[PDB]
Amino acid sequence: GKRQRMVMKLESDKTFPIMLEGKINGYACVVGGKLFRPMHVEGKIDNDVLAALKTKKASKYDLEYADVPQNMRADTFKYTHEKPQGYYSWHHGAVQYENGRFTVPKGVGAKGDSGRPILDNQGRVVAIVLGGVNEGSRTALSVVMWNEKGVTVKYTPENCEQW
Amino acid sequence: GKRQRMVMKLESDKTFPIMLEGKINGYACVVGGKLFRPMHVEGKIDNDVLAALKTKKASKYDLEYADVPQNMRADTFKYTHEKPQGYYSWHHGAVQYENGRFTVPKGVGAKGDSGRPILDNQGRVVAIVLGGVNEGSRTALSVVMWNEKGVTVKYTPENCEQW
Amino acid sequence: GKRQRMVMKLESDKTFPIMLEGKINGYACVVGGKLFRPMHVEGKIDNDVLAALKTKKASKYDLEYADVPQNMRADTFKYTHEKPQGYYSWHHGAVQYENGRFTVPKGVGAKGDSGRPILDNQGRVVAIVLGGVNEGSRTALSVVMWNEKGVTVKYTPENCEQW
Amino acid sequence: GKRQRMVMKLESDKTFPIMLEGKINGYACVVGGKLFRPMHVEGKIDNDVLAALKTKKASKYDLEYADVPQNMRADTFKYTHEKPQGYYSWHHGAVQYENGRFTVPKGVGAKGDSGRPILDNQGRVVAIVLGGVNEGSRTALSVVMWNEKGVTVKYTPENCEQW
Repeated sequence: GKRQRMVMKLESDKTFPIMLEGKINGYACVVGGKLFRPMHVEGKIDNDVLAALKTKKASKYDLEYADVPQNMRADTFKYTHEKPQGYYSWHHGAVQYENGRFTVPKGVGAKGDSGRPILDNQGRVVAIVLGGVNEGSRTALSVVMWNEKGVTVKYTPENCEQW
Repeated sequence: GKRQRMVMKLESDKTFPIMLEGKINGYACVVGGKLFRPMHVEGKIDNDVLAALKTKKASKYDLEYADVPQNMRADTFKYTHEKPQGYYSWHHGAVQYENGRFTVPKGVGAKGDSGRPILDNQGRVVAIVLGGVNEGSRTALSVVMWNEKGVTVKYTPENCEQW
Repeated sequence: GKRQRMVMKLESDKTFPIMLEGKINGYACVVGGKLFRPMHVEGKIDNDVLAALKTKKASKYDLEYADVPQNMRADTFKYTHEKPQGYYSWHHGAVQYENGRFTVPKGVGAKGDSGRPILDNQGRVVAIVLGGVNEGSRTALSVVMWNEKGVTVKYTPENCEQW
Repeated sequence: GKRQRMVMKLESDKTFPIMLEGKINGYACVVGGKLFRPMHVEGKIDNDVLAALKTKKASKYDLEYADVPQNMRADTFKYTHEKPQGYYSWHHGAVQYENGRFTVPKGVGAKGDSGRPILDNQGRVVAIVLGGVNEGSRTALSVVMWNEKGVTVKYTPENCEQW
């Protein structure tokens, strides 16, 4: 109920969709002065400022990143590495964090909702949704996250389908 | 209030947008049996009749022009050269004509609203908006117009940005 | 009235419009387990299932035509060889059938009107509209249809327009 | 629900389940004075007299025909060849017969319900269900039946699964 409204209030201005002949196939992320955007989502950036840049690539970690200018670094997402197990907020409701794995209940999940960040009860991004795999009743996510040392860890289960 | 409604009633059928993969970047003008369309706005004409033609180019004046057929010349805009100083109607409200210069108050003006004609209190096109430059609080326009002799004069201030 | 509403209920499920860049150019019909598409209409079928299927062409009868997948075979239209004189249904009102000629009262029928299946007093397709000509105060059509033997028959009046 | 009562009250005397380890795999049908049993169903006949027989094989039509003793020739299904279009009465409700094909609405039809007869509004067997394939919202059936000449005909749709 109110969780989706809080997601729409937090991700209103900072989330920009990716257009491809009128089709919405992905979402970029503006956090820490960086613009995260995946490889398989191909299209034009809806924002005029973020589209006229050059994104350095990382095909192993499946991420394109760039440098957000200084006049927009204050209006970004927050990020942290301290995460316990339990529940977190996602755009379609809740997501479970168990044994270092993000799980989403079924019914939701198609092609197009790639790049949506995972939020917490405070308002900090803990993961970035990149892919998903159907596991019985409860699907698992293939995402990226950080740690205490500062190494971007990409978690990928078996036989995932890119969204 | 009612000025925008009069602009929408006058520019309903005669104004056709320019599409580029679903994005509206410019507007052509059908006046005097001629189809005015700028250089920097690139895309396909939404009208089926106006798209299957050949437009003669003028890069110095920044105008492509063509010949509207006789079955559509009655449903065009009006044009004149007699203009006093003061106020005129524009799609986002009012525009000031002072010292032979068109000025628009700030807050409005982005990439995409190029080619909108400037109307008067009677319903005649006096100028065609091509570009704009931010001057203090009140922006100036880089437009084209006519005169009593019949020479198309292009007015361009310093350091303009094309829209 | 009443006749057009059940036709809208049928066309919402099985008649699929094509996707030109901003508009609709034609309508793919799914009848008997064989997808039909007119040739002069160019674009993309709205379903991603019906888009990937490669079509065979029949230039004498102006129709691309491929085979529909096995799940979709029950959810197709039905076709009838026997048509008596009188009144049949169509998306734009009613259509007269007289001396083997599907004719329509004028004012309707233009570009983007192609592949619309002419239904009957039961809900079965008897013809597929490909265009027509204005025969005075009442326009006739250029349809393909079927006969008792199982032979696709195309009728076309003089100087028809590919709608 | 009234037709299903008729089917159950006619199957209570003349239909025998083929049990393997107690689990139902198929149904022997005693129609017209001759025992019928499909090939791929494994198990034994529930009736003790019918289980001690020498069923002659017929591997093409997926049937194992036998003969009925003379004291049991009156306790058989009656049958016919006459089959106009419309509805017939299966074990789970109704079954549509259109264009020479028996179709059931989906969901029902799994491993075990094979060999069940299809009845008419008089109480005569017109088909014996062997298998079928799910064509989306409706399941076509692979049955054997008869004709006016007195010839056993098997119909088989594409990619049918043996039930």
